[PDB]
Amino acid sequence: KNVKCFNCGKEGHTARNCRAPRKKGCWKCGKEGHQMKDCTERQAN
DNA sequence: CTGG
Ligand SMILES: [Zn+2]
Ligand SMILES: [Zn+2]
Repeated sequence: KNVKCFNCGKEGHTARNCRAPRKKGCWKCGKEGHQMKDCTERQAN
């Protein structure tokens, strides 16, 4: 879809789809033990 | 925009 992947960089898909290795922690937030949104990725408030 |  002409989108660069969060942790792989290659386009035509998204992080999870990319064959390359996945990020251990949250992509947007970094932390570990959850998805991307669940963690303080963007001031949950 | 896209999400594990
Ligand atoms: Zn990728
Ligand atoms: Zn996080």
